[PDB]
Amino acid sequence: VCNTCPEKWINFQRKCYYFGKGTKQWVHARYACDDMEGQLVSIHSPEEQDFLTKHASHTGSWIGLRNLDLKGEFIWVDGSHVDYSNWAPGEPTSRSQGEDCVMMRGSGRWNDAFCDRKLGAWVCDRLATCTP
Ligand SMILES: [Ca+2]
Repeated sequence: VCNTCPEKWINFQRKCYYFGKGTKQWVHARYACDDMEGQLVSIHSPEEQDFLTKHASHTGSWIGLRNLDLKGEFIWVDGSHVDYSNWAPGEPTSRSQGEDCVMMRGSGRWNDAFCDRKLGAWVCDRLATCTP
């Protein structure tokens, strides 16, 4: 039974989530999550997405999706590929033009963006720990 989360993190299913605040570009958020022993959030189901939207900032948040090698394939920071997606209409933009980072809007839907864009929120996740 794995639902144990650290103080300030919120459990959903087998993961823990931290809804961060404070102005950060994508890689800044990446390291903020890393320094908290987590990583920018990966999303693999509509149930997970719905949970995130419920707790997420109205003004948009960095998540852990990025065009890894700059060549057009978006990969989650945890290493996994996209199965579930929640792209906003028309996203991602059908051009390789250096908008390699993904944010989640107030609606929960995703759009690509310049990685140096400063957003006011960012979400981390980590595995919940378990009772023996
Ligand atoms: Ca776009």
